[PDB]
Amino acid sequence: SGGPIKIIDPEKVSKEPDQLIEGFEWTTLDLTNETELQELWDLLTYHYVEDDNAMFRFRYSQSFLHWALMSPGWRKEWHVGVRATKSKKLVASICGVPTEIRVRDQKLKVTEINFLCIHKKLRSKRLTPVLIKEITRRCYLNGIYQAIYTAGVVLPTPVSSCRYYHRPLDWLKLYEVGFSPLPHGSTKARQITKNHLPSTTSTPGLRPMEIKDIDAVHDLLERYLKRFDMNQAFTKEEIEHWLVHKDGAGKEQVVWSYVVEDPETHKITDFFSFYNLPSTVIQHPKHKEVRAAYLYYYATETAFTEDLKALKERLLLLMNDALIQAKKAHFDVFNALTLHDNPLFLEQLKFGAGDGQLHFYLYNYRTAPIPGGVNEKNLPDEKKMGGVGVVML
Repeated sequence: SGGPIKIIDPEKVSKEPDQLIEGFEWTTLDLTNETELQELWDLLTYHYVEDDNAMFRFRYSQSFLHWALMSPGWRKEWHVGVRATKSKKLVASICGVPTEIRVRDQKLKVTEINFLCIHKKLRSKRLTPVLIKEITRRCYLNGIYQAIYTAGVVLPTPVSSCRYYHRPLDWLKLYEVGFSPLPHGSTKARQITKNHLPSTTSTPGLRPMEIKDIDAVHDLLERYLKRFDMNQAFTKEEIEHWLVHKDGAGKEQVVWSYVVEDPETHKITDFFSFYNLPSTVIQHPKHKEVRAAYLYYYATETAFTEDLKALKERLLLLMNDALIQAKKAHFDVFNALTLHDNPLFLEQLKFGAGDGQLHFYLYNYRTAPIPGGVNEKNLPDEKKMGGVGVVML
């Protein structure tokens, strides 16, 4: 089951950060300041993807960054930066939001770390342990003794590893920008036919999530997520932040959520959500961006009957509707990982395997490795689920 690596006494934790390497200094980011938001945005756009031939890169936005970093309980002090002393330019960042997860039946207050970014010029200084140590020192002073973070590379011991999958929605666009390949002997018509979607949804009672649904989604999601070895815990205030889009001036929609109201009993029996994070096409004559949806949290009452056949059929129904709703909202591609129960539907719904991997890390906590939905060949396998029930951004 595991437990903490060290029990920490918050009165013995240093109140001042560690001295940095020669010419650099700590900073606290004020992301309500658009100039500082711009600094982080610029650092992330050019330095957050670890590989240097990436001819794609994520396009962040004020709405996305506010959604990711300003969740209930957020503090400026957990938006940490490093600046070069001479120029004051921002050269590294690590941001955390406080929440709770469960790890093999044990509930833990954590900081979920979501933009650990190091400028290309400082990768040789190996600052990752140094940033993690500093944000967690700040969390230790507030009674949070564990963290969870991710990476696209293997570092000393992921707790789990998941594979990225991609479902084209506008295959032709994806082909034109070099995102999707044309398989040998195939044709545009063949691939367009392959990825065709109905124009209407099939799940009876399906429709968009609303404020009144918060209590019911909270209960259902919590019951579903508790089934996984490592899973996110939600308060009702977190459900509303993370899942309910709020329309407002200067505000762009980041998350889409739908529920299924059973036509007879009128209870919420299913729900799913997805978020927008576009990828910039580094130069192309016709297309600037890939509008990408990422599958987020979902849940279904069918899970609790414990027969895999019925759960597969229900997820095939629900997630094909998720694809239809994304296509209706003009997304080009629908991305998902092998976590949750996703291997039950990825291949059938024509998600193609990606070369990306997401690796999960726990800080100050020891537990047995957790299955990530894939077998030893890195292929989805229903015997390797039940492990990862946290979606990190």
